[PDB]
Amino acid sequence: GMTEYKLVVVGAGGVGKSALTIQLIQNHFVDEYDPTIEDSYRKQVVIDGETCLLDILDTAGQEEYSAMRDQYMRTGEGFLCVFAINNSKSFADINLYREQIKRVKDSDDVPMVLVGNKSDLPTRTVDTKQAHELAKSYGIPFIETSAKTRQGVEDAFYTLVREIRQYRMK
Amino acid sequence: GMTEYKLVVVGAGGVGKSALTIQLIQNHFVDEYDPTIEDSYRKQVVIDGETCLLDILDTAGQEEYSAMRDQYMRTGEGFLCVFAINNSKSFADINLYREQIKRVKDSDDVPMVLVGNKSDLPTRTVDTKQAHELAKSYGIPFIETSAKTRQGVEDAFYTLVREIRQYRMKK
Ligand SMILES: Nc1nc2c(ncn2[C@@H]2O[C@H](COP(=O)(O)OP(=O)(O)O)[C@@H](O)[C@H]2O)c(=O)[nH]1
Ligand SMILES: Nc1nc2c(ncn2[C@@H]2O[C@H](COP(=O)(O)OP(=O)(O)O)[C@@H](O)[C@H]2O)c(=O)[nH]1
Ligand SMILES: [Mg+2]
Ligand SMILES: [Mg+2]
Ligand SMILES: [Mg+2]
Repeated sequence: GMTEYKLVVVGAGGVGKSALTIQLIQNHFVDEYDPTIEDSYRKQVVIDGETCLLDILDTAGQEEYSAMRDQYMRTGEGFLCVFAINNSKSFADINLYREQIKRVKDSDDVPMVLVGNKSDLPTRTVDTKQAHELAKSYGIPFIETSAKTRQGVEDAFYTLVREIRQYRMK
Repeated sequence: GMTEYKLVVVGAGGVGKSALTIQLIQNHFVDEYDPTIEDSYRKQVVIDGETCLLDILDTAGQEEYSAMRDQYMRTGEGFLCVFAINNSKSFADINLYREQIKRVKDSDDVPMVLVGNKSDLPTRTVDTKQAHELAKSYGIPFIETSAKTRQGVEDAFYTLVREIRQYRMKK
């Protein structure tokens, strides 16, 4: 068969979790997408010559209980912590999502990537230096993305897979 | 005699560790204070009817080794983990400081309080809900402070003393 990589996309509402996931899977930018819908996506891809399966959960952060969500949070191999560069509250939210991940995984060290989405916008409230500093303090990579222009979308998910690969080394 | 509560004030540079400590000890707000200076302060206070002595170290987070810092870190009874409400990087820094305290104390459970300083400022990057959520996940109290207005200053140090008191109660 093929190696599976279970990825979970987390972050504040409206950062672009769905738009980044739909861009990667379906090669389309959603101008509007139901903020309450939480779906899983499977995509066969080639990363550094490895034919592999991506099993991605696009979380919605809803109160409603979900057996599938519980599974992905506990068995998730890598997490994409997404914030919007024009939403300071979402950047501050990252540390909560990291604490939530640490809780659901029962681990201080989880493969994860910091994603600074909406890089296409000319007005920023979170600069690249602030974002790099946060990622450096966690010891994780930082990828600037735009679901609209496709900039860094593939890079964000592939770098996360590369982070999981690093943990699988011994 | 007077019981001695050894407190250590930690957090990112520029959050207001020195300004909170100088406000509590000297009743003055510093607009600027040497970021490299690390000093200890002793103050006699009455907390819930207990006349006691506060032995506070205002850390500077310098790489330079300090014998005094090492002793306050290892023997410190309670820690004030300070962030600035207009500095998101400092809020994210809290987990590193909490991990540093855990390492030097060689304990998963250390009395500590989360301090959200600069409450006087009208522009925030870290809201009260986010701060309460972080403190809830650690299981420690959260106190909003302002070294400028004196709001929550006494409350932050007194709550920390109350946290040490809780740990000193028979299991
Ligand atoms: N300009 C811009 N808008 C984006 C980008 N990503 C998402 N959006 C928009 O932001 C809104 C929220 O996106 P959505 O994917 O639903 O966010 P979610 O709640 O995190 O899943 C939508 O109107 C998207 O079209 C981006 O990179 N640039
Ligand atoms: N507005 C405001 N400024 C503060 C407050 N506390 C500290 N500052 C300012 O923040 C800067 C850094 O404070 P300082 O105590 O030196 O930070 P430290 O490096 O953590 O010790 C100085 O300009 C202080 O006057 C506060 O409560 N409100
Ligand atoms: Mg969504
Ligand atoms: Mg899209
Ligand atoms: Mg200082």
